[PDB]
Amino acid sequence: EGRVQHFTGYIEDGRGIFYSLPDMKQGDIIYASMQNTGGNLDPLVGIMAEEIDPAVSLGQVLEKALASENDLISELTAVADRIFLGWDDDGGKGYSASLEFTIPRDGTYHIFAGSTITNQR
Amino acid sequence: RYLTQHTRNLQPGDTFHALVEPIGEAPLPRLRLTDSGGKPLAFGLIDQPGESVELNYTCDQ
Repeated sequence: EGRVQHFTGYIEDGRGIFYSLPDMKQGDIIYASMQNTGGNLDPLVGIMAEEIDPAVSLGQVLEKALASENDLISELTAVADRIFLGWDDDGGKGYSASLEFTIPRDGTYHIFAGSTITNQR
Repeated sequence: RYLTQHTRNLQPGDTFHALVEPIGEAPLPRLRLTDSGGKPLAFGLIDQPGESVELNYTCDQ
C-alpha cells in the first residue's frame, strides 16, 4: 500500500541489525512482522528514538545469576519498556512478532531487530 | 533430581493452581510453570510460614 518492503538477514549469538527511519510520518500506522526461516531463532522487534546499542543492557540481564526466575521475567519487561519505545512478543505458534506503533512526534527513529533471553529445554 | 509432569489442554479464560507440601522435613523445592516449548510463564512463591509453595496462572491464548 503506502510503503512495504521485504527484509532478510542473519542473526548471530546475541547480535542484532539496526535500521534507521529517515523521517517518521504523522498519523501513520507502522506494521512490523518477522518470522524465523532457519534455526531456533526467537524473533523480537523493538524501536527506539536514539541509536544506542542495547546489547550491553540485555547482556546484563542474561548475565544475572539470581536463583529466582521471577527476577529474570521482571527485569526483561522493565528493561524493555524503560529503553525501547515499543516491543512485541517473542516466538509462539501464532503471530511470532507483530507490533503496531504510531508515533505523533516526527523525526528520525531507529527500529531494532534481534533475539530474546529464553530457554528451550 | 528433576521432576516434570504434563497437563491437559486449557480453554481460554481458565486458571491454574499448584501447591507443594513437604512431609519428611525436606527442604523446600523450586517450582515453575512453562509451556511445551519451555518458555517460562510463572514462578513459585514461598510464604511466611515456609511450609508451602503456591503458584497461580491464567491463560489468554
